[PDB]
Amino acid sequence: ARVKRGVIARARHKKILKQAKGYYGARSRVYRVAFQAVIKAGQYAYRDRRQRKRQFRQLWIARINAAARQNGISYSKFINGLKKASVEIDRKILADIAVFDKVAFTALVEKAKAALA
Amino acid sequence: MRLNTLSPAEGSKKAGKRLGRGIGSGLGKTGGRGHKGQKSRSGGGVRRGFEGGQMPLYRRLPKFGFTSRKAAITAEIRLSDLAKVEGGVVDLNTLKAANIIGIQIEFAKVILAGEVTTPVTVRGLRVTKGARAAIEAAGGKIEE
Amino acid sequence: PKIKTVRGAAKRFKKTGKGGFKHKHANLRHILTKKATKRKRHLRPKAMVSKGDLGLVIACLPYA
Amino acid sequence: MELVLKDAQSALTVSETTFGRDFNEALVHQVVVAYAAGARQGTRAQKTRAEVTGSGKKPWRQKGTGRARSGSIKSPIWRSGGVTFAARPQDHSQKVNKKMYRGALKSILSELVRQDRLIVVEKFSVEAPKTKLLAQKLKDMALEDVLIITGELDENLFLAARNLHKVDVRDATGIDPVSLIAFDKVVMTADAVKQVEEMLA
RNA sequence: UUGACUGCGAGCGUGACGGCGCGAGCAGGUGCGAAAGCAGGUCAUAGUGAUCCGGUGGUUCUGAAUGGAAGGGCCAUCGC
RNA sequence: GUAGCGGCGAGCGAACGGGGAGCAGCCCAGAGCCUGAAUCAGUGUGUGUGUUAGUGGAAGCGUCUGGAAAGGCGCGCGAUACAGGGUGACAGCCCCGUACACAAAAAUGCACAUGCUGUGAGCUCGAUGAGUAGGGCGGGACACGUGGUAUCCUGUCUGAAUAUGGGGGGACCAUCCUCCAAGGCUAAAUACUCCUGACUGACCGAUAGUGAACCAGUACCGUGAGGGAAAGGCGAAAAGAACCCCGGCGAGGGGAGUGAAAAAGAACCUGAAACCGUGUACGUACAAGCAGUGGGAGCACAGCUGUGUGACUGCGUACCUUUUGUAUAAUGGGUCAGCGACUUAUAUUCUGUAGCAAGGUUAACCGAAUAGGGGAGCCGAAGGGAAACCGAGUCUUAACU
Ligand SMILES: [K+]
Ligand SMILES: [K+]
Ligand SMILES: [K+]
Ligand SMILES: [K+]
Ligand SMILES: [K+]
Ligand SMILES: [K+]
Ligand SMILES: [K+]
Ligand SMILES: [K+]
Ligand SMILES: [K+]
Ligand SMILES: [K+]
Ligand SMILES: [K+]
Ligand SMILES: [K+]
Ligand SMILES: [K+]
Ligand SMILES: [K+]
Ligand SMILES: [K+]
Ligand SMILES: [K+]
Ligand SMILES: [K+]
Ligand SMILES: [K+]
Ligand SMILES: [Mg+2]
Ligand SMILES: [Mg+2]
Ligand SMILES: [Mg+2]
Ligand SMILES: [Mg+2]
Ligand SMILES: [Mg+2]
Ligand SMILES: [Mg+2]
Ligand SMILES: [Mg+2]
Ligand SMILES: [Mg+2]
Ligand SMILES: [Mg+2]
Ligand SMILES: [Mg+2]
Ligand SMILES: [Mg+2]
Ligand SMILES: [Mg+2]
Ligand SMILES: [Mg+2]
Ligand SMILES: [Mg+2]
Ligand SMILES: [Mg+2]
Ligand SMILES: [Mg+2]
Ligand SMILES: [Mg+2]
Ligand SMILES: [Mg+2]
Ligand SMILES: [Mg+2]
Ligand SMILES: [Mg+2]
Ligand SMILES: [Mg+2]
Ligand SMILES: [Mg+2]
Ligand SMILES: [Mg+2]
Ligand SMILES: [Mg+2]
Ligand SMILES: [Mg+2]
Ligand SMILES: [Mg+2]
Ligand SMILES: [Mg+2]
Ligand SMILES: [Mg+2]
Ligand SMILES: [Mg+2]
Ligand SMILES: [Mg+2]
Ligand SMILES: [Mg+2]
Ligand SMILES: [Mg+2]
Ligand SMILES: [Mg+2]
Ligand SMILES: [Mg+2]
Ligand SMILES: [Mg+2]
Ligand SMILES: [Mg+2]
Ligand SMILES: [Mg+2]
Ligand SMILES: [Mg+2]
Ligand SMILES: [Mg+2]
Repeated sequence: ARVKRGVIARARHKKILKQAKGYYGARSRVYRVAFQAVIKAGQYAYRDRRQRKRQFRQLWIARINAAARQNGISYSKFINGLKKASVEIDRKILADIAVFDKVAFTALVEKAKAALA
Repeated sequence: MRLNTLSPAEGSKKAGKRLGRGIGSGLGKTGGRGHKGQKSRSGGGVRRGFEGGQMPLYRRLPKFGFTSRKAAITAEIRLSDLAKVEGGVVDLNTLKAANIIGIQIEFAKVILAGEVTTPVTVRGLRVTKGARAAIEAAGGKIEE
Repeated sequence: PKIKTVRGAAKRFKKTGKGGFKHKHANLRHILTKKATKRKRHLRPKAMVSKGDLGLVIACLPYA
Repeated sequence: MELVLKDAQSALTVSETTFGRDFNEALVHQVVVAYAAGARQGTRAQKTRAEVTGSGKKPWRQKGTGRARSGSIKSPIWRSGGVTFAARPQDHSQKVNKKMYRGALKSILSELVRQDRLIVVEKFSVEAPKTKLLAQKLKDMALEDVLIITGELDENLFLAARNLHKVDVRDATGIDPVSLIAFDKVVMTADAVKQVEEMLA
């Protein structure tokens, strides 16, 4: 029962090379190189699902800080004020409101200031 | 019941280990041999008894005893075997015919093992004290 | 082919009922005058092979 | 236990141990596999590095050439080299305990009866050794793929069945586990049933 | 004066193992002591070497047709 | 894998006895008798029966698809033949076969029958293997390494008795049992396959399988012995491309034509990958690093989503191996494709599973039998003791609390 490997080996190589589309030079052409590239791409993607949550929160905070300071209060005091006021809106939404509805954002700032006053 | 509806019992057929077929298998690369040394090598491994050069156990202990030739031609008969002979006369030859003792056995002892219900005449064999009691209790007799 | 007994081991070990092995003690061949009688008397009877050693003995005596 | 005849519409008393036992799939499986293993011829080989034709000359010196070290043109690593673990002719036959063989047969026969695949008849014969006759007879009985087990191997019946690929004609002594399962229907003559009983006690 | 005893030993210590160590008490026979008792070497911890082969003495074992014997075993002990 | 042998190490490893296959006994060391008688042999002739060429050998049409039918569908027929091969696709019925039945002028094998020649059986009376057995010395073979070591062989030196005798029974002696050396022949069961025929394969399918599917032990290499490749596939059929055109009366190409198909056109089935191009979209000439990943505009495009691209930006030093530890400036890899490493046999132990169960199971072999026979054996149901031996006990001890 001799088994030839061609058909199965071809399929496996092709699967890796399809995942390496768009990569530079040997990385999209040559199986040895592409296999390493696709593994590394997978490792980064795993890491980056975690980092993505950090990068967005960091962005929301920076934006909230800008808008809060336009309304005469720092991020740190603003968040403290909202907590004392029992407002439970999250940073994603605050950052959204800071950009799109500045009047509503000012209302939140006033709410926060009152809770500190 | 068709040739393509028969199945082995669950657990009866375990797949063998296949070494050196990749990471996922759990037996890839070194194939369960670990790293380097004599035991990792093809044909590697030390002989039976070898303890690294320390005098092996079977050499640091003394030989003892001798082998009896008489023991080889001596057998023991259970009470349970007395019923398996033909005629109800247990002698050396009837025990052989009944495949109880080997062809080259010259001496045989009946021992207290199992039970004897029927009466049997034991002739020519040695019989233990306990076996003598059992045979006589069952109505048998022991001839010397 | 059939496994071969280590013939030297078969002259030193004998299998007992529960499947252990008995052996004779070392240190009673000679230089006996200097040894205490108590020491010698305790070396006379056969002893059982220890747990650590059984594996080795069993390997040597496949037909024991 | 009674087996209803087809032609005579009588009854036939048979052993319940033989024809009425439970189906032991694991047992039957082992015996069927063993039977197929027994059919294997096992005739093949390849050449090891010892058997490939060529000299024992070292292709190039151990050191200095910048090449991987080589010992033999016949190494299994090389094109045209030996097969690492070259096959030899093998015997694939397995032992089947006598009692497991008989146990399997009883399971199979009992299962045929439960599935109404066993048909008992008083007689089964053809006048002349003519395939046409046997073909007609089976068409009358609404049979097609059938194993026919007679007591005495009728030579006429044997010759009439030779060219019918779906039909097989055995004597009671020559029944085998795989055949019993392989065919859609099994027709046994009353005589054969008696013989099979005696054969399986 | 010969307990530097003979047969044993509940139990325990210490070793990977081979081993090494402590031990009341039991049987036999002994010494000392009026007796209770004590004694299986020495205040204790070094003073040593496995197995194989061989030697010497003993032995209610074995003894290659049988009776013996040789040789083997077992117990004691020795040698390089 | 026992008894043994064995730096009692590594290892080596019987026999007795049992079950089977097969079976067969004879002659010379010598004359008489018998007579050419058993018997085989040689050489003829017969009769069967092989082999070496051969002969006959059943039964199908319609319609649909297709380049082509043997395919689909419908309705038939043969089968002691549905093994197999071929035929424009995968055919019981088109062809060659197959089952089955027949066949030899000539040569020849084998088995029987029978002429002839040679052959001496049978009976009687004898005879009964000497530089031999044995021994000393040195070696060797026996499972046995000289050991307490029997038996066998003999290079060397010796040397019996001879049936009232002699050999062997594992030192040796006695007794008993058993056999008769120093002369020879002998079928079968057993071993093997350069070679011939037939058939078979959970054997390979062109880097496999023979080194060799092919004009291969060739080309080629070597003074020589010797070493030793690569290399298969157009199509059903050559119908293998008339003729025209560019070109050097080229190569190569474009038409035409053939064909089901010529991106089947001979560098010919399929026709992957590396590698190299042409075209289109998007990006890219102020920009620093494993080249991705997360975020992300813009542009192009197809139905707000999809697809391609990816300015800018967070994070981010390949893989394997070896190591206390490797981005390591330690190892290995130019890339792709193909191949390339825990197997097989037997024994042994444990686990799972199945059968049977104080039993379980057969080996060789017989059997046409994967059946059935075959229980020779093996393992288990009893141990203790070095052993004799005793035995649910036994050993130790004078004896055990
Ligand atoms: K596993
Ligand atoms: K392992
Ligand atoms: K080749
Ligand atoms: K048939
Ligand atoms: K048709
Ligand atoms: K086709
Ligand atoms: K055909
Ligand atoms: K001589
Ligand atoms: K070659
Ligand atoms: K083509
Ligand atoms: K980036
Ligand atoms: K490496
Ligand atoms: K290193
Ligand atoms: K280096
Ligand atoms: K290769
Ligand atoms: K196993
Ligand atoms: K099992
Ligand atoms: K006891
Ligand atoms: Mg294949
Ligand atoms: Mg692991
Ligand atoms: Mg390694
Ligand atoms: Mg290491
Ligand atoms: Mg290791
Ligand atoms: Mg090696
Ligand atoms: Mg040393
Ligand atoms: Mg027997
Ligand atoms: Mg001693
Ligand atoms: Mg050489
Ligand atoms: Mg090859
Ligand atoms: Mg059988
Ligand atoms: Mg003192
Ligand atoms: Mg004797
Ligand atoms: Mg003798
Ligand atoms: Mg025809
Ligand atoms: Mg075609
Ligand atoms: Mg002689
Ligand atoms: Mg001589
Ligand atoms: Mg001699
Ligand atoms: Mg000599
Ligand atoms: Mg002699
Ligand atoms: Mg190919
Ligand atoms: Mg080839
Ligand atoms: Mg041209
Ligand atoms: Mg077509
Ligand atoms: Mg084709
Ligand atoms: Mg092509
Ligand atoms: Mg391509
Ligand atoms: Mg720029
Ligand atoms: Mg740069
Ligand atoms: Mg970075
Ligand atoms: Mg280092
Ligand atoms: Mg690092
Ligand atoms: Mg560098
Ligand atoms: Mg490096
Ligand atoms: Mg290195
Ligand atoms: Mg390199
Ligand atoms: Mg016993």
